[PDB]
Amino acid sequence: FEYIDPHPEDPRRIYRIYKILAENGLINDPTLSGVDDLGDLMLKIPVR
Amino acid sequence: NATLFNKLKELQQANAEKSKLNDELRSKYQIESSKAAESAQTLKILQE
Repeated sequence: FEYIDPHPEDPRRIYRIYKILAENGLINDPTLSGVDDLGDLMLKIPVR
Repeated sequence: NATLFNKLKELQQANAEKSKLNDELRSKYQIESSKAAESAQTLKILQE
């Protein structure tokens, strides 16, 4: 159970970056979800 | 001393089951996210 020290390359990273943006009104998605109605300053691009 | 030891033991037991719980949520998360991705691809060709 190394759960105190997990891997540095981590899925958790992306969310925190995305999170800090909506703390400044740049993203109007409340649940921190990558959906279309983000806001006015930016524009989500789909990822395939 | 016995109080300290039993709190350690119950915490240990919780810690032991937590990992497998995480793994199960991960498994079923993959199961659903597969169908999420393919449905996204269907909506993509519809956009096209």
